[PDB]
Amino acid sequence: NQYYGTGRRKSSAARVFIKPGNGKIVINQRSLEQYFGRETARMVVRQPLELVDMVEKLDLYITVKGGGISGQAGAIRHGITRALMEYDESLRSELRKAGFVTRDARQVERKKVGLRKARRRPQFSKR
Amino acid sequence: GQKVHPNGIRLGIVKPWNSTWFANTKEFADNLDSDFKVRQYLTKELAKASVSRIVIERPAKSIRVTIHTARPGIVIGKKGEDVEKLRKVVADIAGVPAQINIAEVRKPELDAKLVADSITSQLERRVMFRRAMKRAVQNAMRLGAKGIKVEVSGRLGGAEIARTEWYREGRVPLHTLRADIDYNTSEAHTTYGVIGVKVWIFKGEILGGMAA
Amino acid sequence: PRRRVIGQRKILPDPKFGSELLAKFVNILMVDGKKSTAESIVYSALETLAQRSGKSELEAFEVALENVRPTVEVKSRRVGGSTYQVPVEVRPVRRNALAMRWIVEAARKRGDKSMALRLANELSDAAENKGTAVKKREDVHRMAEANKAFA
Amino acid sequence: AKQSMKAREVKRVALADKYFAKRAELKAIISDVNASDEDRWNAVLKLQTLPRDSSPSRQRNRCRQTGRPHGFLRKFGLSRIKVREAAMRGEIPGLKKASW
Amino acid sequence: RIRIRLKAFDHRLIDQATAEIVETAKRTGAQVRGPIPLPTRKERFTVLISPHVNKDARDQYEIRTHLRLVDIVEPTEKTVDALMRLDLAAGVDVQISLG
Amino acid sequence: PRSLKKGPFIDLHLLKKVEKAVESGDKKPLRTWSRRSTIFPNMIGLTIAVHNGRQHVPVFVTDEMVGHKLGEFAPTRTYRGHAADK
RNA sequence: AAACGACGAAAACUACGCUUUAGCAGCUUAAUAACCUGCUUAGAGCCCUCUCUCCCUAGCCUCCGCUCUUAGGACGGGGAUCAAGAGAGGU
RNA sequence: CGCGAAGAACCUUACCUGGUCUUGACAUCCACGGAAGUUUUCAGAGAUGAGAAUGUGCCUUCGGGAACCGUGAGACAGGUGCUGCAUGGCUGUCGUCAGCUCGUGUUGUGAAAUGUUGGGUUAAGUCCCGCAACGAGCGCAACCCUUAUCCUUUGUUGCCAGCGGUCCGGCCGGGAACUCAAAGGAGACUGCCAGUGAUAAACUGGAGGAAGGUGGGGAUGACGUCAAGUCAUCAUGGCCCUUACGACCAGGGCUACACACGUGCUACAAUGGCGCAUACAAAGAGAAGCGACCUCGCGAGAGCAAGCGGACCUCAUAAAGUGCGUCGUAGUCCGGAUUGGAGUCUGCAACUCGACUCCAUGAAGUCGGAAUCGCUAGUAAUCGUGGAUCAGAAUGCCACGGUG
Repeated sequence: NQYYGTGRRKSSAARVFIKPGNGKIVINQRSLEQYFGRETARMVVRQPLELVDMVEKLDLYITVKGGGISGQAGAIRHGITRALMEYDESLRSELRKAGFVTRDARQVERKKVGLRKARRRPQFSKR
Repeated sequence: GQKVHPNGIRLGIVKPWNSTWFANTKEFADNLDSDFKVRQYLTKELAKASVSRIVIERPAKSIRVTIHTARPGIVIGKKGEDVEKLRKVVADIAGVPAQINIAEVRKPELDAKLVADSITSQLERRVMFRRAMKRAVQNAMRLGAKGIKVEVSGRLGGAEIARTEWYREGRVPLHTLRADIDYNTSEAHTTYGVIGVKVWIFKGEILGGMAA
Repeated sequence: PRRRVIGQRKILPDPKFGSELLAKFVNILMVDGKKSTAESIVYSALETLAQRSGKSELEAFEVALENVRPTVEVKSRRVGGSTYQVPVEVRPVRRNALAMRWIVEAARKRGDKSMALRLANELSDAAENKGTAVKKREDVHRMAEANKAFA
Repeated sequence: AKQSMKAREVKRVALADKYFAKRAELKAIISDVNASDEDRWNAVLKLQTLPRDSSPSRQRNRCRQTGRPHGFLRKFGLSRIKVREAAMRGEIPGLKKASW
Repeated sequence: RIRIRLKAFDHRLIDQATAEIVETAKRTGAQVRGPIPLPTRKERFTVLISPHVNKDARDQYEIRTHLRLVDIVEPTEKTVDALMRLDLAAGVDVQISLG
Repeated sequence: PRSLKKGPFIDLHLLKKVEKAVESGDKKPLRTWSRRSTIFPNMIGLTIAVHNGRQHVPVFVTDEMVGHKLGEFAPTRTYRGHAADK
């Protein structure tokens, strides 16, 4: 009956459950050493926990899908932020100050017609 | 190019389609080929009759073309014989049996296709384009249309250099997508080339979108 | 640029240490959006030169960077072939960025064993005021007094 | 397009459909590796015996209404200009301006 | 055992179709699992509307197809009589799967 | 190149000309518009007036050429000189 | 080089056509008017058509294809035609 | 100037060299003889010249009709022949700049002016104030499409909070909270709190919110200018030929010997290629089409093929990265351009003229002169994939994403 919070960054969905169990982390039937590649993702998926004292206070059974490594990290961060906010109702101010509640709405821009990229245009003919 | 066609910019919002059916592109090409054939046959046949529009539905192993016209009596005929006469040809062209519906259009001078029609006939019978367009726009304004815009281009009055004249009354909000901007085209084949005619008729602001 | 006075976008929190200046330095160093390789190289050079110097890592980086952070540069707001050059004192916001840009430009100038070793020498000698970035800074500073008729 | 060009399409498609029965059952012998070279060579020479435009590869895709080689859509069966005209006039069901 | 799939160009003509089929199934039978939607498909087309040399005048056209599925509610013989009725309004493709 | 499954490709009318040339009496060159027909040892010695676009050019067939198309020994466009070689 | 534009004072597609009133609207200092009008309410005299009001018959089918077949139906064929009339429409 | 051409071996294809036709390849009017049609022999590069075994199809009073061909013409058919300086339609540019006009009134005899200027303000003729101006239309915005949060309706092919077993696999019983599916709503509206300003408009900061001044993108492109581009998508007025500018076929050319220009790609190397493990996406396609698995293959692939009109099955272990060695600034384990040998797939047929695969060969280059191009945030760069026409043919085009 434990509640949880959901988080998305660009195109990835991560939902993380909160239980009283102290510091049992497994990210979609994996661990941080499994879903790794750079310390930045590991640091950013623990910032709400590393905020005051929640580093080893409640377990994290999240499973995340979609997006890339940074997208999954951001989704997990937003999910744990929302879960902590719903669990405590007093860490919301600290999370807003740290900029974790505000979900990053930025996504990839569409490719325009006539342009080689979203905004990059073909080189002008030397004129 | 300056203006996009005002129908296919609001077909998904306020305007209805002229062809309602489904395909999985196994038969989509032949379905539109059949629709094009029946539309051109109907246009070539009902020349004297003022046909407003042609909507086509294609249910399973059958079709239903609901012609909308201003004067349905000519197409109907005595005891409804002409429709039966011209139904078999459509049925055999489309393969599946047909069931032609005919709908009378109230206010025949307020339809875009109807107002774009017979001005080409006036030009063919040598009626001055300026007075013809003025009469058309004033009649449309009198009948109840909130805005009318008529453009005529190409070899006007049998001159040496073609131009583009236009008249406008009321308001014609071409940019908004919440109004009836019924628009149709027509061409006249005169003795010195071809004359293009365009008509925009704004009737009202349809609040709520599709399905009233 | 004309009517809008922009603010500033927040930088990465620098998970290893927490230095926004270090985050700016690694963002300048990285190219083609390949953060992982650039961060690994800068961390390796980070460790090598810190253990070569002996002092604290960041406490030595700051003193090596403040020793080639320029003070006054030369610009030219003239149109046409003829140009007049005016000295402008750099603000602290742009000072660190220009110093880091000079450091990373001078880094890719030695044929060492690896990019980390290329970074390490020219990063460590900045504390002792040697290398290429300091060499170009001590001439940029002279450019200001070369012709200071208009300022 | 040209009247002769349009007639070429139907003349090619008719002979391709008529000879489709022979073409497949004749290339089957060639495709079958478990066969003698004496019959493989006979099949190869017999395929060049029928008229040339008798294959689906020897026909183009001119639009039905007008006729245009360059520019075509298989799903709609017409060239780009005719497809655009039909879409703007509403002859193509469920076709509007894409904007995502 | 039996399922009905509905393909539509627009959701307006398919929501009413689903309502009609579920009310017919409620009249003849009960225990409906509700019409379940499926991921719609969006086929795109790029048409250069210029009839001559201009590779800057492009139009983006889209065909949307929405899928609805209705499963068994009560497998009997009377419940098939009211579902094998005449086809609905043109524009909705109905596929009947049995097994 | 062509797959070895189908083997060499020659024209149907070409085989009759080749057979008539060897059996019997070859004095006039074999006139063929076909250039995609592979060369065979039966044609060795015989003259082939291969069409290239303007007029048939004579080619004398030897044992060296066997696995090459007959149209290889037939230039498509005449080259004299790019710098106005008069 | 060149490029002007004056008359449905040829109401000209013919809705059966022609009437009064009922109110909106342009006309205006202001309330009528001529109407510029698209409808709404009323009567049809009438050029027109259809079911008709004649008689006979019970002609009546509909589920299971067809066979006397049941509750019930708004259900039902032939023939020359009208005096006036009960309703629908206008090729 | 990677333009029409979203993809030329014959097809497309018009041009050329060769051959044929004169009511024609493609219609209507016709007089006949046979329904057609199905295999086929030769000449021939084919176009078409002959020759056969044949079919003796369904229709009333039967001088018949569908319908099919052959002969003879006549109007006619035909043109990608020209005239975009006759045009219709469509499109590019200024420019998604913000202006362009009208009704009434007023001012000046009159061309004309006010309105539209002036003050703040803005993304803006957006608003306010003042003023012979008062209002309106085309216009800047909004309504339209996508996405950013939440609620509800309905859970298979989509998910596993809780339980049971296990072949430890969502496996299926089961569970309809969730990730998600696609419908309707709530939601951001300068709304509020202070300061500023002319007691306004409006601006600056912030308590709240996923969001702050248009939240982020797309569609929407006025009056008009450029005799702007298309009479070769199509239509159209004259002009031009009807034994030829028209009609059919075979082979070549659009892809070409001394060059210049334009738009892209590979790169230059130790940020790197190399050998072996290993994760992270989305959007689309599939019926003579996508094509699982097994086996031969160093390889493109080949026999076998199940499933799939597709949330089920495929295309299709995404790359960058990440782990470990290896290469030490080198004619380099760098670049794969050229060239020789032999093949694999699709196509009557790749010599002119596709691509993939092996072996070897290893051009330059070693950061580029004047002068220049795009981009202000998930944007520039860097990596991979899908899709359009398509028998095959992208380093192009059109979109998803990873990192950034």
